[PDB]
Amino acid sequence: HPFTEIKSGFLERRSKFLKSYSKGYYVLTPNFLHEFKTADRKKDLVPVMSLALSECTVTEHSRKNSDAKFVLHAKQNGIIRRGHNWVFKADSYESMMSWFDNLKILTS
Amino acid sequence: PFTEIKSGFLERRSKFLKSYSKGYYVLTPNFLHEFKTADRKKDLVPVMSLALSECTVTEHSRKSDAKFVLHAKQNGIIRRGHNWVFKADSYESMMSWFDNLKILTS
Amino acid sequence: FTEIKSGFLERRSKFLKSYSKGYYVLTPNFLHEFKTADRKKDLVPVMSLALSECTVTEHSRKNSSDAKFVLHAKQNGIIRRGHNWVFKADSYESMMSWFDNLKILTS
Amino acid sequence: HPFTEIKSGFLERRSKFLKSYSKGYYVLTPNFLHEFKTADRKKDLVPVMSLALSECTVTEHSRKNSDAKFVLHAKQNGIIRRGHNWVFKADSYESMMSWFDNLKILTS
Ligand SMILES: O=P(O)(O)O[C@H]1[C@H](O)[C@@H](O)[C@H](O)[C@H](O)[C@@H]1O
Ligand SMILES: O=P(O)(O)O[C@H]1[C@H](O)[C@@H](O)[C@H](O)[C@H](O)[C@@H]1O
Ligand SMILES: O=P(O)(O)O[C@H]1[C@H](O)[C@@H](O)[C@H](O)[C@H](O)[C@@H]1O
Repeated sequence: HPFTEIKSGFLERRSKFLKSYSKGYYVLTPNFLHEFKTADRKKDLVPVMSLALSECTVTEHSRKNSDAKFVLHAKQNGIIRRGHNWVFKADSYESMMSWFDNLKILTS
Repeated sequence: PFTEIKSGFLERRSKFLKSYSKGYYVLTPNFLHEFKTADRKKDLVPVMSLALSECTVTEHSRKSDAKFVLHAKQNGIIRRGHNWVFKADSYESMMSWFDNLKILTS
Repeated sequence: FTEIKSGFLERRSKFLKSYSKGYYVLTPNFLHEFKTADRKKDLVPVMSLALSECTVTEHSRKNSSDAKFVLHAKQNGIIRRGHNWVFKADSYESMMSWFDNLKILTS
Repeated sequence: HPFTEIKSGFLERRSKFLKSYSKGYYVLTPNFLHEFKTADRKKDLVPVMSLALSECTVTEHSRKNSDAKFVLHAKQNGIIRRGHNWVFKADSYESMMSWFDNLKILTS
């Protein structure tokens, strides 16, 4: 089961409506940030959602001392309404910055 | 910064309805994605994404002579063991889809 | 081919005070130079400049050549640490496309 | 120092002329298989060579039970002469197959 993954791992996404974080298993490719319900990379291969990097940017992130959050901004209507913003939370500042920087270089 | 192998329109047959429906498909190293349209800037959410690691391509038309079969090895979008039939515009176009899919799903 | 931008740029030599032209391909990781734009037959970069080791500092203001920008080396690679290479595009508008992408990539 | 890495790790490349293996640190992106002298991802960033995937294929590999080798074939003149073949050796069959399958899906 090869896969052109640039980064993978669990992230929590804040829901503005549910007022809580939903954890998923995320996989970054050159085209999409995909969410899967689980990390079973051999069997769980229908994405919950696929966010097109061509129309997303990463804007802000936590300053080191949770300090492990970043914002993904939508430039066009898709999974996210144009102009709207999703907040992600990683395990640590360092992990967050790995996600942030990898996303940044694919969304310039 | 895209990474796509092939893109274009395909018709997918319904086994039960015995009819074809058309979509815009994008083949990447990981998925066969279907979109409603070819507008990569405004049509951003795949109708479905078929994981290649769970599929094989089995047969195709000989020189419509533009069909090929995608077989599901595991449950996903397609039930395990089932088969979806796609139709391109020409034999030559179909063979481009097939030859890439064959390598990707080996 | 996963690329952000491609096109011809002229690179100035500090000491020779002249420009030389190449075909550049900007990816998330590198600014690559090739001799030509033939991506099927010209396969080996003349040089590959790692973006994580660079920053872009200044660029020309619009004339209203206004098409230059500066790439600064933060570490020793193709360019010695602390040194600067100057590139020239065909227009201010083209230059700003290069600069704006580079600014984001090298932040 | 973010980087669009699909896979990275040490490989040994056989030299037909030196009659020996040369070890390098390899990084696979969607565009190239790069070799670096070392794994210092923060400082060693001039590739020793960059092999364009658009004109390479992977042809054969070892059968399990060294059984950790694969062949990279050149379709065009570049680092390798058109029609010529380079042999790589990984640490294990499993590692080799990870390299082989990741290369295969980027070179169809
Ligand atoms: O959206 P909810 O209600 O889940 O709020 C939380 C946050 O979004 C965090 O920044 C934060 O670190 C918190 O733990 C806080 O609970
Ligand atoms: O071409 P050289 O001389 O480098 O020979 C080697 C091999 O090609 C390997 O299969 C093998 O596992 C060996 O290590 C052997 O040295
Ligand atoms: O430039 P060097 O030789 O240091 O190569 C490294 C990389 O540039 C990384 O993407 C990567 O994740 C590596 O760790 C790899 O060592």
